[PDB]
Amino acid sequence: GAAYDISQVFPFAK
Amino acid sequence: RMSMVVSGLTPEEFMLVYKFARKHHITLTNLITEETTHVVMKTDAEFVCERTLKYFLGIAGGKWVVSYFWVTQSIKERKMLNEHDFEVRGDVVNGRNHQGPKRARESQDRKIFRGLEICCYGPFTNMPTDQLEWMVQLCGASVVKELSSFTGVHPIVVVQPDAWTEDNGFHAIGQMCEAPVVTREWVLDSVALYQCQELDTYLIPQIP
Repeated sequence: GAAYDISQVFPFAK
Repeated sequence: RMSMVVSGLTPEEFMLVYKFARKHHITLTNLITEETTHVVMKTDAEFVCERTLKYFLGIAGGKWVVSYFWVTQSIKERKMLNEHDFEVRGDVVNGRNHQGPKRARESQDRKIFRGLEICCYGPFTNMPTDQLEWMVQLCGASVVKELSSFTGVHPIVVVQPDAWTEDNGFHAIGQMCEAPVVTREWVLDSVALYQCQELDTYLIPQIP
């Protein structure tokens, strides 16, 4: 719904 | 004693878990501790999640890394179901079928960084350094806080190259010591699969 902060994801990277 | 932590959830999804934990008298917390037993991950139908800090620590801690479907299907079945058949099967980056979480709780006698001294060097972005150091500690490594402070046991330098503003700088660690310099992903992949990955793919070339 409203403004909620979100935990980091750790995607593909070098 | 069951202590639980949630990851990847919408607020309404968190509210489900809070209600579920209240019914069964299970401790649910906002922050992951050593006392924590269960990390509840949002996954798809294949039980595959995304890599979060809570996910990494859940493996490194040897905790029950469990899909959120274990909550929802236990709500539907009215009884609290078995964790075994709801354990996460892998992650979006490293593999949909590596049983990372299972192999970590299975092997605590053998831990993946058994005889390594790890020093984090330079700038780091999204993951708190003190957390990544703990994760490394959780897989049975030794944490060194200064490049000089290394000690018949192996040293490794861990760096995040895309955090550096003068990009010529992370090839200069070979000047200060003769230990290998890997990217931060060496840690992250190695924890995810729960197998110490060979440094060759992660090795940053150092200046002579």
